[PDB]
Amino acid sequence: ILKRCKTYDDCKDVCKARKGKCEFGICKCMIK
Amino acid sequence: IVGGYTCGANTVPYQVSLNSGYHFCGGSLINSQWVVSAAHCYKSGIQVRLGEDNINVVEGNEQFISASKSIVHPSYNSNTLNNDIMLIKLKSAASLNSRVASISLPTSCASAGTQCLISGWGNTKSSGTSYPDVLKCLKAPILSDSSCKSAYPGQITSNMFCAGYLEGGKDSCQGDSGGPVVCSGKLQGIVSWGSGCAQKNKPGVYTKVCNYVSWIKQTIASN
Ligand SMILES: [Ca+2]
Repeated sequence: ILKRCKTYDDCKDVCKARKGKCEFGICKCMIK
Repeated sequence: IVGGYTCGANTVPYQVSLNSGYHFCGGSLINSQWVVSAAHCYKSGIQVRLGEDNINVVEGNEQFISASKSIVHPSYNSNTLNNDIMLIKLKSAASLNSRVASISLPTSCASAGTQCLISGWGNTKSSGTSYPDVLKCLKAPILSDSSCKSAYPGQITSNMFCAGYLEGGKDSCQGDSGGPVVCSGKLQGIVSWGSGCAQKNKPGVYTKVCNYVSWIKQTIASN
């Protein structure tokens, strides 16, 4: 998936409980 | 898509863009009223954009149709990514033509070694983030389950397959999720997940559509 973020908390909607990071402006929790 | 090529306008007429204010996932048109995508692409208020090439410019073949229903597989697991499939019903039927057309569902599963076409508007960089304007395409083979499980120990279910290149450099990426993997004219995969993009020994993982043909048919009927 493409979801922009500034911090990983911004990724909660798309990443749910998955571990990951906000990097290069986007959510990185393996899903595309 | 990393390491791919420009498809050419409307040469993948079943490819759709899912838009919730911006492009976030792909999908595949399977009939005039229904789109297959990934369960993790679910959001409320999805607008399906058909007939797109340049997703930033109005070129004259677009149909923008909101989802009336987004039916995630009831057994989708957002932790394991098992059953990562969703059906979107369009609020109204799309007009089918040369540039907006459906893709056939498989009657049997594909085999390792078969070449497939993967497409999308996702990131084109293995390091960093780009956003292409026009649709990108990649030819990639289905990989053995053994190499898939070696690349992703403990993570590959019967509803997933790997496709791509263990050497790296060619893969689907963020923004491609939900889009098509088409092999011998059949929608065999949905872009799902991977460890980064185009990394050595981390090929893309795809939802195995052939395991869901019955569910797709019953969901269309139920809605
Ligand atoms: Ca356009």
